[PDB]
Amino acid sequence: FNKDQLEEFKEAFELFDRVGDGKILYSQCGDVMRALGQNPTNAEVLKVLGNPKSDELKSRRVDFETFLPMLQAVAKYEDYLEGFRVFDGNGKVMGAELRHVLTTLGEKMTEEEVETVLAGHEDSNGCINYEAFLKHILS
Amino acid sequence: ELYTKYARVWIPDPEEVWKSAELLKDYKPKVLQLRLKDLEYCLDPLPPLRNPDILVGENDLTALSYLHEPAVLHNLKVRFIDSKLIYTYCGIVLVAINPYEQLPIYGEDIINAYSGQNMGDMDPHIFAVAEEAYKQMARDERNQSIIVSGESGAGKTVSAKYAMRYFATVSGSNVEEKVLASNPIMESIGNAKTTRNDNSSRFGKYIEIGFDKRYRIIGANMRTYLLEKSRVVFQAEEERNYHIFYQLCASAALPEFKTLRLGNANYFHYTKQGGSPVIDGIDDAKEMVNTRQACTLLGISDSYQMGIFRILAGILHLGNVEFASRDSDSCAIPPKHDPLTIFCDLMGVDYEEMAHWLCHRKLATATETYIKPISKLHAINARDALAKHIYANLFNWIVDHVNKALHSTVKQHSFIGVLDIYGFETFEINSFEQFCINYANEKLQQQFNMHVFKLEQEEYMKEQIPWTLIDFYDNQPCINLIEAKMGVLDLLDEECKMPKGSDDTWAQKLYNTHLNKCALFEKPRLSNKAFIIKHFADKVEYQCEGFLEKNKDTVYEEQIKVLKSSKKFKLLPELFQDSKEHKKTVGHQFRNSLHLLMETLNATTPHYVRCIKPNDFKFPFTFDEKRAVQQLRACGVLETIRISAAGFPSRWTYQEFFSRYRVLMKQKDVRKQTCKNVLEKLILDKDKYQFGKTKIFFRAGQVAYLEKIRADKLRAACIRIQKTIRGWLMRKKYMRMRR
Amino acid sequence: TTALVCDNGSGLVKAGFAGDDAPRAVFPSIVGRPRHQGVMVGMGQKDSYVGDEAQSKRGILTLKYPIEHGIITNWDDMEKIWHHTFYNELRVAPEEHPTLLTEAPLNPKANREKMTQIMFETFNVPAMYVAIQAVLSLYASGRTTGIVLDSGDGVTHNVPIYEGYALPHAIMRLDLAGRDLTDYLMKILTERGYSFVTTAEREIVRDIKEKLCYVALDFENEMATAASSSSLEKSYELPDGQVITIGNERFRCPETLFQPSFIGMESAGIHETTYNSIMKCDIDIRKDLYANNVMSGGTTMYPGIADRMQKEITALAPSTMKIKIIAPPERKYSVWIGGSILASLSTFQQMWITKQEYDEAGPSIVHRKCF
Amino acid sequence: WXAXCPA
Ligand SMILES: Nc1ncnc2c1ncn2[C@@H]1O[C@H](COP(=O)(O)OP(=O)(O)O)[C@@H](O)[C@H]1O
Ligand SMILES: Nc1ncnc2c1ncn2[C@@H]1O[C@H](COP(=O)(O)OP(=O)(O)O)[C@@H](O)[C@H]1O
Ligand SMILES: [Mg+2]
Ligand SMILES: [Mg+2]
Repeated sequence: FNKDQLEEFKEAFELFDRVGDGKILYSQCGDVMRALGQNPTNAEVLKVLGNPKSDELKSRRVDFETFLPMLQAVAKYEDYLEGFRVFDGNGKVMGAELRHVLTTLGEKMTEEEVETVLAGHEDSNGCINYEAFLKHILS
Repeated sequence: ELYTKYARVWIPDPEEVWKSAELLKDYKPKVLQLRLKDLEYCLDPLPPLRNPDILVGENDLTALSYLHEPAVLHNLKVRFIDSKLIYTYCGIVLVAINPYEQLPIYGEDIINAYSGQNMGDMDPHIFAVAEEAYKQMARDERNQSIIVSGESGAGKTVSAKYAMRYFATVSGSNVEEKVLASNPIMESIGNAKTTRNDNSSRFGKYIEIGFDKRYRIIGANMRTYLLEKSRVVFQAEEERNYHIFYQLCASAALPEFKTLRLGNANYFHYTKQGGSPVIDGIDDAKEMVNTRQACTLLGISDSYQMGIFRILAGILHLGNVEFASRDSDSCAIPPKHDPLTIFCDLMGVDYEEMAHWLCHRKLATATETYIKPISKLHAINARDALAKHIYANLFNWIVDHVNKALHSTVKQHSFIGVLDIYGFETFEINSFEQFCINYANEKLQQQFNMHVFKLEQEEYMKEQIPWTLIDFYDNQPCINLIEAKMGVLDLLDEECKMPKGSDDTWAQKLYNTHLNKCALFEKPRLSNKAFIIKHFADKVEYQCEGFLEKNKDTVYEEQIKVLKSSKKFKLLPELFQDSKEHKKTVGHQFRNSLHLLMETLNATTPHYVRCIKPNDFKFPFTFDEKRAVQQLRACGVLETIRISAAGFPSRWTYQEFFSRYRVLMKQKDVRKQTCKNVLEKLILDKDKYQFGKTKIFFRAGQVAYLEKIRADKLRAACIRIQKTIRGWLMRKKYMRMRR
Repeated sequence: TTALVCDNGSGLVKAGFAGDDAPRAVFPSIVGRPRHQGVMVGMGQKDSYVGDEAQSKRGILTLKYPIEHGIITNWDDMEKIWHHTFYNELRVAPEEHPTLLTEAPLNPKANREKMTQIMFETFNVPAMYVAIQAVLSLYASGRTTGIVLDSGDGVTHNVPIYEGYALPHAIMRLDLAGRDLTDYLMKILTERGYSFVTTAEREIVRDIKEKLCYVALDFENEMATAASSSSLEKSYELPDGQVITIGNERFRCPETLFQPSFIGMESAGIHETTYNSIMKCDIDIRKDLYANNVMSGGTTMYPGIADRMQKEITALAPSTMKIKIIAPPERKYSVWIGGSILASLSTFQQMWITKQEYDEAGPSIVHRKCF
Repeated sequence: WXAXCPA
């Protein structure tokens, strides 16, 4: 990161500080990384966080200077499309099935997150054009 | 190979035959860290391995990726306990577990739904195999048979009954209800109580349903085989002779019987001996009113029925006869004697004639006729053998007249046969009665193995694969141990001839002939008196102490001619009317009955049903591992899975294979042409997999390997999708904090 | 298939199938030839008669026995008897059925060799065996342990068997026999002025012996009493209706079994050979040989021979040891019945001497395998 | 026999 990048990232980090101490929580670190363009796994997020325990993940606060090496560490299409084509073969995906897999497999999310991401992308049959949904969610 | 962390394993355990385990840290090449609630676990010069959970609960036990006793046991357990599905398949062989409380499942709509369509398509059921018999009969014009086998109380008779209800409802033309109404008679004459349950059936019963050329049901014919009649004279502790004797004794207070002067059940030597005059579930006096109804409704006249009961009481009173010995050489009946007096007055025959002929035997050559005294021992043998002969001829006569009541004089294009027979058995004392049952199941499972082998050889012709991958276990070396000219049944029947014969000497004659001359015959380590036979199911140990006294039958012809001489009532000559046969011991009459039964089944292509009893205590609708493993081994299902595991147990249609694996494999390949590469891509060699014409054949484990790599890949896909949608959703949370 | 069992006494053939209860054929083992001029041209003619033919026609015939003292003395007569046995009497082809044959314990080996050779060469029976009669009587009587006294038309012999072991040094043979009771009986009937001087006539003597003989429970008493006054004297009908009357004498023939001094035989009577047989036996077994005395063979059939034996051997035994005698009423057959049992035992199927094994081995095999 | 007796 260059000085301009470091300034923009520090400013963004301070925007996420809801306590005024110039810090975010560990549990917000992932949210900040994603807001800054990273897509780390929970395992990767905990790793750059130092695999924190629940208590420090929810209440221990770190400033930008400690986050920055972690952001760097996290930073360092056709597969994504085939991954979506897994759930297809008419180029569609059931809304119910995508909802089920996102709320029941992997690092399970809440129904509201899935409803939020899925809103407006399924048609009358209840089919999602996944190439378009993928381009939309990657923008 | 594969044992890795978060894999699952089955561990052996004393309490329940296998327990679920999780593998906590990966294996590396003698000791494992497992979780169950933590134990380390150990290996000796590897543990069984567990099918992916979506296959568990699958419909046919052959389908499973890993085939072994834990998996079969679990797949039965969950399917019975949680899903309440009793019927299950292994290969062609249905498996049935008695729900032991009734269910909707047998209703007429299910009969209709099973009619007319492949049994592989529909869920497994007894109707499914019945329908396949009904189809194959018309498809081939070869008679079809069904074989139903298990422990006593496993549900053989009720499975037969539902096969009957299926035939009745499909064809629709009465024979059905007469067939059902025969059962109380055949129980009462033919069922018994044993140390492990009441209402064991000690004979093997075959119903022939015959058909019009258009396969409408004309009529029904009954046969019986392998009856066991030592039980009439001889009973072990807490056993009973056939129920009819107790029902009769219970009658005695009632005026019609009264002239028979029956005692209480303890009084007579035959009912006395087992020590269980009362039985906990049945009001025994009440039961026969059902027997006598069944006789009436099945065309046995009141004229005959009292003749039957007069013959049975005749047998009991005969049995109570008591012999005073004179000498080593000779014995006599005391000068006036009550249990022979009443016996003769029931039968009519002159007391002074029987008192002579019971005690002495005639022997003559045309110049010279001689009368010998015989010892008290041979006199007791003769008396008991006469009782067993009367009883066997009564049984045959009742079966004949039931047949006359079922038959119609209408002409038969083919038949389906439904057969109920005691299953292979082991108890922790075994004696000649049980040795016979085990030998009969040797023959039936010879037929079973030879048939299933032949059908896999035919399927590998139908879809082309070399024969060599098939080879099969055969039990002919054991039948040659039981039945050939120096087999156990032959050395046994020999000593019945021998001048002095005893278990101490018969055991020795076995050991001398067999003990180092075979690998299936072995001596139990701590006893001369017992011997062990390695049947297909198990090693079984038998005690010689029973055999020679149970083995022995000779009826002296005089005592029959003296009974035939009766004019008092006409049934008694009628039994005998219809020699070399009288000499034949029980072992020989059994061998020749089983040779008849096999002559009857070898005519026919069998189907199979197996019934297993969940638990000893008759608890409803619950399951105990420790019986079930033994039952499933005694059915040979476990050698069926072990052989199939040696082979290519899992069959896949190319279409379902495409459906499941397309999510794994790439659009670049487009459906056998896809598999041609993709299967070598994923699996090292054709030795793992055959391509048949319309099917694919896997060595067992490989399908689990497929499922594992598929699930790992799909988890990777879903994880990346979630993380991608989280990234932009978090950019939305950023835009909300800006707002 | 089922073996044949065929027993040659001197005095009868007894034949039938293995596992049959009693022999299917019995007939005197006697061959007759016509001696007189045949007058009637176009009447039947035969070179020989066998069995119940020679019985039915005896007056016209020289009757001769092929067997003398369990030795087959000329072979064409014997061959003709066996031929009549298998084909005419039993109607069985021998080629289909194996055969079991019977012999006295000490007679010459040449008897066994010829008896084998004729069976394989002439009839081609599938398999053959030969058995010592005293062994068979134990099978017949349901015992493993006993001393058997067995006495036929031509031979009397003792064989002690303890618990399935025969004991060959023990074994004794006498030639007092039914034929040589009869040959005495004629000579003493001459004392009453009857004479029976041809073999056809001699059989009448044998019918006398069978019907009217009996054994003196003690001999000097009745020899005094009947000579003093005779109630006992009893009278018999010859075939032409002559009545002939026999007194004290009818016991005097059975007594020859107990006193061969009458005939001039060296030996002691059967009781003293029975005792000397047990005395040859080891003292450990003797207690059980004394109890299981088995009487066997038709010469034992004379009424009272059982009790005369039980009495007279008791005098020789020590009082502490006790004597029991077993004479079942069928005992004449018993040597055949024991063969019926033996031939049917499944273990026996190894025992047999087989057409292949003979064809390789030579007829000497019967000594080696059979015993 | 052959010696001590006639048969
Ligand atoms: N399919 C079934 N549905 C309901 N009850 C059953 C079933 N099978 C068995 N039973 C119960 O178990 C009992 C024992 O089986 P049954 O066939 O009568 O004895 P066996 O198998 O020795 O002939 C039956 O009488 C019935 O009470
Ligand atoms: N009922 C009888 N009473 C006395 N002597 C008999 C009787 N039957 C046969 N005999 C005699 O015994 C001899 C036949 O006995 P048997 O046992 O047939 O001899 P073998 O066994 O050698 O043929 C003949 O001498 C005959 O006279
Ligand atoms: Mg039943
Ligand atoms: Mg004899």
